[PDB]
Parts: sequence; structure tokens; C-alpha cells
Amino acid sequence: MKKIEAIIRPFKLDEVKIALVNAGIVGMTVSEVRGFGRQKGQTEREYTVEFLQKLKLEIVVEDAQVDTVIDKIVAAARTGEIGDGKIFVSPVDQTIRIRTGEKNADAISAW
Amino acid sequence: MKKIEAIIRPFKLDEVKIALVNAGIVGMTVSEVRGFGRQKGQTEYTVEFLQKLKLEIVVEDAQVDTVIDKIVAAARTGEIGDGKIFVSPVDQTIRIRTGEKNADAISAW
Amino acid sequence: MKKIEAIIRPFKLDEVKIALVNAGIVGMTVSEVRGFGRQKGQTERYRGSEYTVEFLQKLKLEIVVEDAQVDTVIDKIVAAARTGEIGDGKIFVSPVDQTIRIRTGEKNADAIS
Ligand SMILES: Nc1ncnc2c1ncn2[C@@H]1O[C@H](COP(=O)(O)OP(=O)(O)OP(=O)(O)O)[C@@H](O)[C@H]1O
Ligand SMILES: Nc1ncnc2c1ncn2[C@@H]1O[C@H](COP(=O)(O)OP(=O)(O)OP(=O)(O)O)[C@@H](O)[C@H]1O
Ligand SMILES: Nc1ncnc2c1ncn2[C@@H]1O[C@H](COP(=O)(O)OP(=O)(O)OP(=O)(O)O)[C@@H](O)[C@H]1O
Ligand SMILES: O=C(O)CCC(=O)C(=O)O
Ligand SMILES: O=C(O)CCC(=O)C(=O)O
Ligand SMILES: O=C(O)CCC(=O)C(=O)O
Ligand SMILES: [Mg+2]
Ligand SMILES: [Mg+2]
Ligand SMILES: [Mg+2]
Repeated sequence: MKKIEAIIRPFKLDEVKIALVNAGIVGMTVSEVRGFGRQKGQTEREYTVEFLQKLKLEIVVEDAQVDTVIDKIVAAARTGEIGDGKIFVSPVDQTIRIRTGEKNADAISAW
Repeated sequence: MKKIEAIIRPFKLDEVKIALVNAGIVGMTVSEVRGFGRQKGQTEYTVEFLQKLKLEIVVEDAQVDTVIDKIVAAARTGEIGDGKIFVSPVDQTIRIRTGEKNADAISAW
Repeated sequence: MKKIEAIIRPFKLDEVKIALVNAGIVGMTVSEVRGFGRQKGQTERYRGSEYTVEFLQKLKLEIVVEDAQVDTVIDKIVAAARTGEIGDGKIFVSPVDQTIRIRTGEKNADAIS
């Protein structure tokens, strides 16, 4: 199992959501964050570093779904301009659905 | 050492907090997030985000089952949307005031 | 690659930022959180209050770096964030398998540099 955390431009949330869902993702968590990358929050063209509003998407999936999730995030979030965002993939040891106590694959599965 | 991330309904925070603390688990970070699961945010083909809280609790391996047990007991109810728990590895923990590491940065006293 | 997740006092963000960027660590994500540590949100602790718990506002900083930069990052956060009082903060380091820059599709080292 892996957690895929992607930080993207806020306006791109709707496209990303639809792309992931059409590819069979059935679970995701979003929050609002502030960040900067290489360009220190500057869109123009003095080292005054600024934060911009971004959305952080977190999606837990089995290993065989990882490439698909990354493909759809990249296709939905990209515009070609600096600040398009970053994706981080990390291990998940165990997943549990609280209502039923199901584990791992079963806790990750559809309706 | 492991991180336990639980996404629960916001109004269950107080029960979870009490369940965990009575069992000796004393350190937690909480954040407001929005989410959906396999019902795609429906309480009744649209997809909606609902308000949840994310709890993050870092503990020693020996305490993981305890943390899961208490979060489940406090937050399970029987209605869809009760939440989901993710367990991941932590390689190092450091207490900023002291520079204490690992087991020492995670326990009391 | 590791993710460094540092929970600190909100007023220490600026100093932590400057110290990271001056050290060539350029890229971070910040968010507002609430928490307690072993003092359970209490700076005044009373008989029986061990089982009461208050949440305080903190800031969570998340910084993904290469393995070789982890000590530098911890050092800089600890020096900028430390006040000497309970509640100064706590840092969690965890593995990251992959990092990808969305704009270019570049990966790992090149997506952190
Ligand atoms: N190393 C990092 N650690 C944690 N968060 C990061 C890191 N790098 C970027 N971010 C987060 O990702 C958001 C988007 O970063 P961004 O797309 O600017 O990356 P970049 O490497 O500068 O690529 P680009 O040259 O395309 O702008 C940032 O504003 C910040 O929230
Ligand atoms: N695979 C996942 N990745 C990331 N977040 C998820 C995932 N599954 C669920 N979540 C998050 O956890 C919250 C609670 O999920 P939920 O309790 O609805 O799980 P479920 O699998 O749909 O089970 P139930 O049938 O009991 O509702 C979601 O709103 C979302 O924030
Ligand atoms: N084990 C933990 N898991 C998750 N979050 C924690 C943990 N311990 C601390 N935190 C987060 O870190 C913040 C600051 O912790 P703090 O510095 O109070 O830790 P401490 O162990 O109590 O040390 P001090 O004795 O220096 O207070 C907390 O408010 C909470 O957000
Ligand atoms: O995030 C943006 O829109 C531009 C700023 C940027 O790319 C950065 O700070 O790395
Ligand atoms: O989270 C809820 O309150 C109900 C909707 C749901 O369970 C879901 O989206 O998976
Ligand atoms: O966070 C503070 O400033 C004091 C309370 C504390 O240290 C804690 O809850 O562990
Ligand atoms: Mg950038
Ligand atoms: Mg559900
Ligand atoms: Mg404390």
C-alpha cells in the first residue's frame, strides 16, 4: 500500500477529482496548505520568500494503482508554468476501515 | 516507531482524545481536512467532499494495536463514514526543547 | 529521500523559513494544526488534571529532502524553533519512495534540488 500526497494549484481540484474517480479511485483526503518551491513563491519574470495557497491531496491505494494515480494527477494538474505542484509517494503498513474493522485491500475497496 | 493517521468525524474528537489519554497515549496533532470514501460523499452520480478531522499520533511499535483499538472504540458507530486509519513508518523522532530522540522523545517523564 | 514533519510554535515560522532557505533548503509546505504533548495542553498543571486535555495551536512544516540533508534540516529547525519552554515542538522523519515534479515529470533528486 502507498500514500500518494500531491500538492497542486487550487483551481485544479475538480479536474483531478474527476480524473481519479473515472480511473476507479474510491477515497481521498484534501486540505488547504501554504507553500513555496524552488522559486520562493515568486511568479515574475531581492530574496523575499512568500507562501502561496495550494491544495494537498492524499490518496491511499494498493501498489498496482500507484502509476495510474500519478498519471491522472499529472494530466489534471499540469499547466506548464512554475508552481504546478509536486507529488510524494510513501509506504503505508496497515489500513483499517473504522466502521467494519476491515483491513488493507478490503479497507481500500469500492462501494 | 509508527505514525497512526485516523480520519474521523469532527464531533468524535473529544471521545477519541479521552479514550487515548486514559490508555496512556499522550501526544497528538489534529487538522481540518475534507474527504470522501467509497460512497463518494453521499449520505442519501455526484462526488462531494465532507468535513473530517485528521488525527496523527506517533508511538512506539508496541503501542500501535492499543492506539487502533481506542480510536476504533471511540469513533465506530455503525454509520457510513466513521473513518479510516493508516499506519506508516517513522524513522526518527526529536523533541525540540531538549534534543531527546526516539523512545525518549515519545514517552512522558 | 525523507519527509521531515516539524510541529512548532506558530510565531517561529519566519525564523525557521529564513534558516532553511539560507541553508539552501528551498521548498516546504505549511499548515495550521492543534495538538498536545505530554503536558496535555497545560502550562499550569493541577491535581487531577492529568486526565483533562487542551489542544493548542501549532504550525506543521513539511519538507522533503535527500537523505544527506536530513541532519542539516533538523539542526536549523531546532535552532530557530527552540525557546527552552515546554511546547517547543517535535520533529518526525519518515521515508518517501518517490518525488515527482508535475510540470516536467522529473523525479527524486532532480525534484528536490
Ligand atoms: N521539497 C519540498 N518539500 C515539501 N513541500 C514542497 C517541496 N517542494 C515543493 N513543495 C510544495 O509543493 C508546492 C508546489 O511546488 P512547485 O510546483 O513550485 O515545485 P518546484 O520544484 O519549484 O517546480 P517548478 O519549477 O515547476 O515550480 C510548493 O508550493 C510547496 O507547497
Ligand atoms: N483510500 C483513501 N485515501 C485517502 N483518504 C481516504 C481513503 N478512504 C477514505 N479516506 C478518507 O477517510 C474518510 C472516511 O472514510 P469512510 O469512513 O467513508 O471509509 P469507507 O471506506 O467509505 O467506509 P464506510 O463504508 O464505512 O463509509 C474519507 O472522507 C476520506 O477523508
Ligand atoms: N507523539 C506525538 N504524536 C503526534 N503529535 C505529537 C506527539 N507529541 C507531540 N506532538 C505534537 O507536537 C506538538 C508539540 O509537542 P511538545 O513540544 O509539547 O512535545 P513534548 O513531548 O510534550 O515535549 P516538551 O516536554 O518539550 O513539551 C504537540 O502540541 C502536538 O501537536
Ligand atoms: O507556485 C507558484 O505559482 C509559483 C511559485 C513557485 O513555483 C515556487 O515557489 O516554487
Ligand atoms: O462520510 C460520511 O459522512 C458519509 C459519506 C461517506 O461515507 C463516503 O463518502 O465514503
Ligand atoms: O504547547 C505548549 O506551549 C504547552 C503544552 C505542552 O507542552 C504540551 O501539551 O505538551
Ligand atoms: Mg516552483
Ligand atoms: Mg464511506
Ligand atoms: Mg509538551
